[PDB]
This record gives sequence, structure tokens and C-alpha cells, in this order.
Amino acid sequence: VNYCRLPCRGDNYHVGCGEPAYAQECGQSPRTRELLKEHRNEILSKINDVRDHVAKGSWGLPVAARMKVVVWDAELAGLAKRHTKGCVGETHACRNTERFWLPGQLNFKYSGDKLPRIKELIDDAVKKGHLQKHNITREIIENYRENGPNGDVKELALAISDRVTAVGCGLTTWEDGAKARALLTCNFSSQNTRGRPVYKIGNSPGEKCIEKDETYKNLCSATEPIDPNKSN
Ligand SMILES: CCCCC/C=C\C\C=C/C=C/C=C/C[C@@H](O)CCCC(=O)O
Ligand SMILES: [Pr+3]
Repeated sequence: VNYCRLPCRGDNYHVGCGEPAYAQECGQSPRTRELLKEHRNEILSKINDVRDHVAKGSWGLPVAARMKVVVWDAELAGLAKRHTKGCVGETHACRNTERFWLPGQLNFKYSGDKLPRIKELIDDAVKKGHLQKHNITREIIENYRENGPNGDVKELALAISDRVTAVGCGLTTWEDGAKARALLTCNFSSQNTRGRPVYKIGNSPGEKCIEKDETYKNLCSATEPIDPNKSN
């Protein structure tokens, strides 16, 4: 759609409006990086692996009643890509779409002497989020607080939201401060709501799916009619 004509509460500019430009903050060697089919599958795979483990009742975390298999969203991905071109993690830009009224977003910054391959950047972000299982409590799951803590849970808690139905990421790499740098941004179809459950508890995993998936046995299939625009 036309993002310059899709308003949002707060009336902030939309990340998607106008022509794509690289931010000055990107220095003078920025390059946007295409997440190819294998990159999108790896991302989907890791996010669905962990959703399946958690919904199972892993880490004493409660069992999940209706946690869905996630799909890639090209629209979210475009907005993510476009966001990385600003070379900055946090902005007040709007990023809503017609389908996903309040998309969550995660940003993974990298800084080092050398630039790792795209796959290595993704595994870094996967590793970072995975490492928060040492931080996420069932308390957090019953009643989302982001801080907390100690310590950080936002990344992992967003990957296991049962309101989330779709993800889309983008990547820009550049050079500044004598370091190779990268911003990896993932937009999600939904977001965790402060004070509300990350996902709804059950006795059996997926006991509330119309249809459980055949690969991620503890999750609802791709066609589960979850509303990503309602919170828990
Ligand atoms: C672009 C990356 C998006 C990051 C989203 C945030 C967190 C997802 C993080 C980790 C997923 C890890 C999967 C690990 C292996 C799999 O067997 C999961 C179970 C391992 C375990 O139970 O500790
Ligand atoms: Pr292509």
C-alpha cells in the first residue's frame, strides 16, 4: 500500500514512506544485504524450533495451548530492510501495515574488526536470543515485563509470543569507527503487551489448536486462524 498515507497513533513518519536512502550515520560504505531463500528458512527454522521446545513445557516454562507455526512475511521484511538503511536500532518511525497493526521489532547490532558472512550474523542473533532462556521466567510469561530483570528477555520473549504469526527481517552492513558493522532487523506480525501473558498456558501442548502441525508437533499448523492484532 502507500505508507505515506497509512497513519499511526502518535503521527510518526512511516519507515516505509518515500524513497530508500542510506543514513549519514551509516558512513560512506553502507550496503544493504539480500536475505536469500536459505537465510529466510534458517531464521524461520530456529524461531520455530524454540517455539516448539517452549510450548512443550521446556525449562519448566508452562505448556502452550495455541502457539502457531510462524511464516515469513515479505512486507514485514521490506520494512525491516528499509529500517536497516538508517543504520540505527531504535527509532520512533511507524511500521504498521494493513494486516499487522502493531508489529514488534527486534534489532541485532554487530561490531567487530571483520564482517562475518550473512549466515554468521543470523546465528549470532539466534545465539543471543537463545541465551535468554537463562533469564526468562514463567513469571515473565504470565505477565510480560521487559525490564526486569536481570536480565534481557525481549528478543526471546518475542519469538515465543503466541500472538505472533509471521516474521520478516532485513540487513544492512557498513563501516565506521574502524569497525565492520551490521544491523539485523526482524519485524514480527505482533508484539508482547506489557502486563499481559507472552502466551496462554495449557495442560497439553496445542490442546487449543484447531490443527496441530505435523513437523512442529507442539504448535498449531500454518492455517491456524490466530489474530495477530489481538493481545493476550
Ligand atoms: C534472526 C534471529 C531471530 C532471533 C529470535 C530470538 C530468539 C530465537 C533464539 C533461539 C532459537 C534457538 C534454537 C536452538 C536449538 C533448538 O533445538 C531449540 C531448543 C534448544 C533448547 O531447548 O535450549
Ligand atoms: Pr529475490
